[PDB]
Amino acid sequence: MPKNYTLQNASNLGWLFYKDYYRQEPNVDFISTQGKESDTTADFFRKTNQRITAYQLNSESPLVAAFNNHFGTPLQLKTIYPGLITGSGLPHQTGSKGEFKLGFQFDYTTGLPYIPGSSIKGTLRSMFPFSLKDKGSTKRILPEYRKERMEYIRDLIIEVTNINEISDTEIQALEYAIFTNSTPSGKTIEFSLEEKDVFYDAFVADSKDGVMLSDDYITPHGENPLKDPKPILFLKIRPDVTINFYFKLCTTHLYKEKVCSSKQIEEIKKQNDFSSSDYKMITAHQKRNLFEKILLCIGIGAKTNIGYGQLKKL
Amino acid sequence: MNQLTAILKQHTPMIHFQHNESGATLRASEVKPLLDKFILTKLGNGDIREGRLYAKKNNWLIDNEKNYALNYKLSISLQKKSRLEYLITSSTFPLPTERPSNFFTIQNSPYFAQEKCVGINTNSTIILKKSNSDPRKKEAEFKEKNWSQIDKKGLEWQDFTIKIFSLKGDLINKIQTYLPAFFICHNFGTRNNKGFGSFTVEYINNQKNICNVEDTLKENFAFVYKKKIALSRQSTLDFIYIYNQIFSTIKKDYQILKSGYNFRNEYIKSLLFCYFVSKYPN
Amino acid sequence: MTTRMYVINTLSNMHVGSGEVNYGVIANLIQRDSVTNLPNINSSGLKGAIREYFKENEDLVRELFGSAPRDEKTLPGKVRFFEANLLSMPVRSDKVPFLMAISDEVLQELITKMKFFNCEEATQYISHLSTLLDNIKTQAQGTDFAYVFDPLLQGAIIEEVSIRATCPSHIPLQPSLKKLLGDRLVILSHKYFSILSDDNHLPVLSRNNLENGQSANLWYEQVLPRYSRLYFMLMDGNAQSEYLKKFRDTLCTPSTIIQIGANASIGYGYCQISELSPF
Amino acid sequence: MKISKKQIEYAIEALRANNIITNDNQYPKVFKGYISSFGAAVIQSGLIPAIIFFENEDNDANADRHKIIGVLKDIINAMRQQYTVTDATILVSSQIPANYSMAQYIIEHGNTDQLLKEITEAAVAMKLALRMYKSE
Amino acid sequence: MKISKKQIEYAIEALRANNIITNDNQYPKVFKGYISSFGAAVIQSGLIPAIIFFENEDNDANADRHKIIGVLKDIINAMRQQYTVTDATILVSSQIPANYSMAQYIIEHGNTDQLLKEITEAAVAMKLALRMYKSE
RNA sequence: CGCCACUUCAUGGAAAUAAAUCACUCACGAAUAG
Repeated sequence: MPKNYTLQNASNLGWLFYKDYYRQEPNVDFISTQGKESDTTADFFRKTNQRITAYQLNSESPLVAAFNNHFGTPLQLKTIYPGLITGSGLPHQTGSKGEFKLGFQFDYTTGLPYIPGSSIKGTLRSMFPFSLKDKGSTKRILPEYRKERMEYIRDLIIEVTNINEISDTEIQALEYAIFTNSTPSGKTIEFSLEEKDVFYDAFVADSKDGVMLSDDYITPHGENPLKDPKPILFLKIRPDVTINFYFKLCTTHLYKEKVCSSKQIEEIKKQNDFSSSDYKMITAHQKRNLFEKILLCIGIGAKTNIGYGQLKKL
Repeated sequence: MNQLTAILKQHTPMIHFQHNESGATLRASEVKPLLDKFILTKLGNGDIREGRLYAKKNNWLIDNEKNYALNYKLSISLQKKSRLEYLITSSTFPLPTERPSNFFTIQNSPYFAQEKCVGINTNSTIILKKSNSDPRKKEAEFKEKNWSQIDKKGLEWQDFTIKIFSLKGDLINKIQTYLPAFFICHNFGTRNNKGFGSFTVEYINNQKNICNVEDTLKENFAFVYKKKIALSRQSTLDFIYIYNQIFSTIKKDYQILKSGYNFRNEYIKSLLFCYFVSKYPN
Repeated sequence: MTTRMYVINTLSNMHVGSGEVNYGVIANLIQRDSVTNLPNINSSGLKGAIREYFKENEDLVRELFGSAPRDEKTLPGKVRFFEANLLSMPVRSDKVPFLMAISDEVLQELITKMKFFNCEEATQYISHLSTLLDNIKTQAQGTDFAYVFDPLLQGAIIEEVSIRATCPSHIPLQPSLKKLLGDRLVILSHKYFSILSDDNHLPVLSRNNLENGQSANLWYEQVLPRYSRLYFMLMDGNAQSEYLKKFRDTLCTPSTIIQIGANASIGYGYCQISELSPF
Repeated sequence: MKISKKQIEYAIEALRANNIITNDNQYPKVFKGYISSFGAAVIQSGLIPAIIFFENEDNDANADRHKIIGVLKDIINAMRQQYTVTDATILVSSQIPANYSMAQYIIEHGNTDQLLKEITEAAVAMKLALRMYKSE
Repeated sequence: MKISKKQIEYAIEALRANNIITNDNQYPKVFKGYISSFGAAVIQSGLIPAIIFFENEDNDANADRHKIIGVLKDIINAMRQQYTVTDATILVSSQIPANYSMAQYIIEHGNTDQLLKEITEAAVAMKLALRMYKSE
């Protein structure tokens, strides 16, 4: 019900978008071909879309406060205006006019728009060199891919932490420890429970003075420039919206070219043979800085090559 | 380098459908496909297919079999959020007296859509009204909500940023080479062919861009035709007046081309008509 | 001091994957109870997750959970972990974002389990839950029902246009029952709850695998919705009082979050465990 | 959920009847994606939206996309044909009229869970039966 | 389900026959998972869906997953041979034609109890016989 | 200068893929015989 999405007086956004969206009213038709194109159906879907994009989120919202309590301190970023699109491939269309033809990612329980942690993990890993599997259809792309990603991640690591030199093996071990929580060659490392990188679900945290959802058009003009283009309507997260990124990251210890846990690294330090030139460390703060720089560089969501889901610092 | 951070200048206002956001700027949904097409056309030395084979060999394509898309990330962001918002119509009407500073009127323009917002309708942005002293010389009034609910606004912003990201350095070098030509050749917006898309790039990677407009136009277009419009003094005042002259001249000339001009009292025949009735006079 | 009831409050989505090859839409389904077909956490998975949380305390894990798989000696586990049966499931509505959905048969199973296992604070809970059940049955008179206990939540659509809520102004919902079952509580007929909790209505999440920005795989995952409540029974064996007290204090603190199920690295299945509060 | 061999037989017969499997035991490649998309739409959006989307014949798609809805109706009719008198008192055993719109049939009969279960059964059967054939 | 040596020899011959074991006694590593997962698919999904899934040749599998269905058919056919033919015997000692796919045979011949037992035992023999070779 | 609109509203691709398929311990111990 109107603005200020709260746990007390508000309809579930996912329920409105997916379940209540295609509800049958006494005098609304979208089964026959005439009904889908009629202005009665357009008005029905316009009212539904207004209800969807008539909700605000306060900064001190109890939902976001609960998220902060559960998932630790958030990494807050802002939305540029292409908007932000997540879950675009979900099936949501009937062939009608004025309806949202693209899917959207809504949390089931809360209804707040969110980015699943899997999307964050994949986007962050995509700029790491070992995000591509050998397979055999990758063989040609694999050498160049790893090279450019190695250079990019090397400059990022030298930027964010006080390490003046890193190697390809060290980058491999760091990436595998961060994402797979293992070693590049299979076998695992005896990590502590705390020493584990978790990528929670990014959530909408603050729609300052406006709504959080907007409606946008992509109009693919066909390969025949003499035929009529297709207006496609979808739902986007509004620009200048605070998206909270929640992570559970640890400190990574790299001695020589291998990743070490804290228990192993204590004994390695206490050994009579040691080399500060071989012991590298990436603090959880520097890990968060690295992830923030990656997110600023590439962004999150769908249609990111078109620009959707790019961020600045808040 | 893996990033291209270009600063580009706005020459003519852009008609934007999503103007309700203060961050409204150039949409990369228009730039990226057109830029990909332009880049591949330049790669093949005028042929799109040869450029596609070129990008296929150098692994610059997202897909090597289906589409024309190149692998890079396009981002366009506003640096300063102040916008000069224009109303674009087809006829000339009396200007309002009460008027926000951001609001200017390009009345006689090729863009003839949304002509009804300067009517007597209650949904018109500028509601026309009879004058009391003279039962002519219509009066003008401004409705804030109607101007807020307009479908399309003509927007002009200050210098802003277009950011190009890719992990393929050679593609970035060729993008740096061809981006000024791309922006000098293409217009972006609604009715962009008539001039509501004009941009030029000033700084590419914090380096000034000495790109001759005439030479790039000569290269990428079959015919290029210059018209020196008499800039009656000014040139330091009333960019709104400059826009009015420019777009009134464009409407003049393009109405002359494919039609006549049965306006005031001077008649000049349609040159589109005169071409066909002369060549093989049937 | 022997048998205790713990409520699992899930802070995120939970996927306790069953070993199942579904050739329909959902590739990965969640575990369902062998009898009532409701979502549940197998006792083995719950024990493994809780043991993983306490792995640092070697003595506590050895005394309460048993010995490690790779050990010359094997030590029987002392504490007994029972499977976590579903108690409350959030359901999307129109008046409110989500209500806590329980069924009359779920309440009957809870009363039966409390009677059989003799939880610590079971007597008053059994009495009041029973009284609520007879009141609900007296009002329903056989027909399907959706009963809310706030007059503001009247006519609410419980995830389906067919299921509309009505407020019976004769059944009091005690504050402790509200704490146990959820804030915005709706009690449904078994037909309605089974419709809402079946494989066609549980929340599904879409995932794909990209190779250099191009999709290689695509599959759908079934998850138990966020803030869902599940109850499981803990039996103290002949365990030491000190280790048991440490285990209970760590388990029931507000700052303890336990990962149960799959997809730990992407945030699936982070839970808070709360002991049964006195009525 | 376990798909019966009888359901697969009905799916095979319906695929052959609504000219999807050719006389050479081959089918257009796009129908597998059609059926997968229908299943995803049914679980995500609902029965009414998915059936309305895939019942369309003015769709400019690469193939006759309404054929899967026809096959769905044929499978459901065959399923309802073998209903027992014990089932007929609880389930709607009536044969769905051939000319009748499937979405209209669902809407006029409410949104009962019976139709949803039948649709899901028939969709999975269509998926498996298509997997049984070759895709040229 | 005790180890049947004759079925193990049948599995060896069928694995060599359907081009799974190379001339050097090695096989693609993924086939181990195929054999292991076929039994679970049969038990918890049904025999027909599992056979259809593993018989498909339009799959995005790292190897030729359909070879295991051919090996299964060869083991079953070898078991149909050396069946004591008598009036009282339940077992049908009729060999599965090579032109028929395995999914069709169980569809057309609707006595699954024999086929289910034979397929389960043949899969166990498959898994036990695959261990004699190198897992490359 | 006066008047004024009609258009178009999803298609194509990916629909699961690999790893582990049980492991370790106990495989009889005493008593009755000699």
